[PDB]
Amino acid sequence: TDRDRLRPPLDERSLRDQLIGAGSGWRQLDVVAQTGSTNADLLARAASGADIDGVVLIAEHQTAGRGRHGRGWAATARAQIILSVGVRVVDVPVQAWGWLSLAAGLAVLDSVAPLIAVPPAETGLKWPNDVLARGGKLAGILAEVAQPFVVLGVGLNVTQAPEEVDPDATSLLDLGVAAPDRNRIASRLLRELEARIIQWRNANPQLAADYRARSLTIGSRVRVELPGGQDVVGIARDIDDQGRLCLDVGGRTVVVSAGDVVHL
Ligand SMILES: Nc1ncnc2c1ncn2[C@@H]1O[C@H](CNS(=O)(=O)NC(=O)CCCC[C@@H]2SC[C@@H]3NC(=O)N[C@@H]32)[C@@H](O)[C@H]1F
Repeated sequence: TDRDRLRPPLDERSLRDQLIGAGSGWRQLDVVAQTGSTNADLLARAASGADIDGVVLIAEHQTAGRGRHGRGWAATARAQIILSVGVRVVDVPVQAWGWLSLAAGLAVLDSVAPLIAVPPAETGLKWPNDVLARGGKLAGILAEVAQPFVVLGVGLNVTQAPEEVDPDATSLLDLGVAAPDRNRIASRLLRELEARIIQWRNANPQLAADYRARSLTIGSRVRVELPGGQDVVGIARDIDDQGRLCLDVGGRTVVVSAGDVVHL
């Protein structure tokens, strides 16, 4: 109830002013009061012929949010930055598309990391789509294909209470950021995202280096839950050129393209 006072609406006109124009790759930005899923919405635009490259859709509230492989994403009004962007990908070899999602996580982390007074333990990226802080999930990322595009979706907990959405969640507010400004954070996020997408498109080695530098997974003992329910336990060693997680399982290398990681 008290957090409602900490949740003013986004300023669409201001965001457009900052993010659309010379020197920016963003072509269109809309803030909607509510939708089922920003990712579904941009996918639908693309399916009906729209050019969604550089298009940004932000929702104040999202009622049927999607997580990875069939799961959901929970939100309440004005508690998160909930957005999707369109990225033309057909010019880039399909092998490299995995890195687009890792790039997005890096952009989200970099957009908020300074806001914390002192970095609590376990602040960084958990493979393949998670921004963690103090062991809690601060943001989740979802990439979906609609040729010639990928739709990249970000759900970032700004004032969202864990009790409102998930026991393993956290938020900037719950990390001690007393009055987070979503307008400032959204602008920072989209500027970081633009740079990382450009790096991805040009196979810039700094993208992988920067990802490794913020990885909480690399070097850690992990249990990885694979699609289909199997678990593999090992030590995460690296990410390969396809964005896949390279596991050491007692001297054998197991490369995982998709799965859920638990740090042990
Ligand atoms: N708030 C929330 N904060 C933190 N955690 C949470 C939370 N709402 C649930 N869990 C938990 O996360 C689980 C899903 N996690 S996941 O499989 O790794 N998927 C993701 O993290 C990707 C989420 C992408 C969300 C964005 S929001 C804008 C865009 N449009 C969409 O519909 N999706 C993307 C879910 O089953 C629930 F367990």
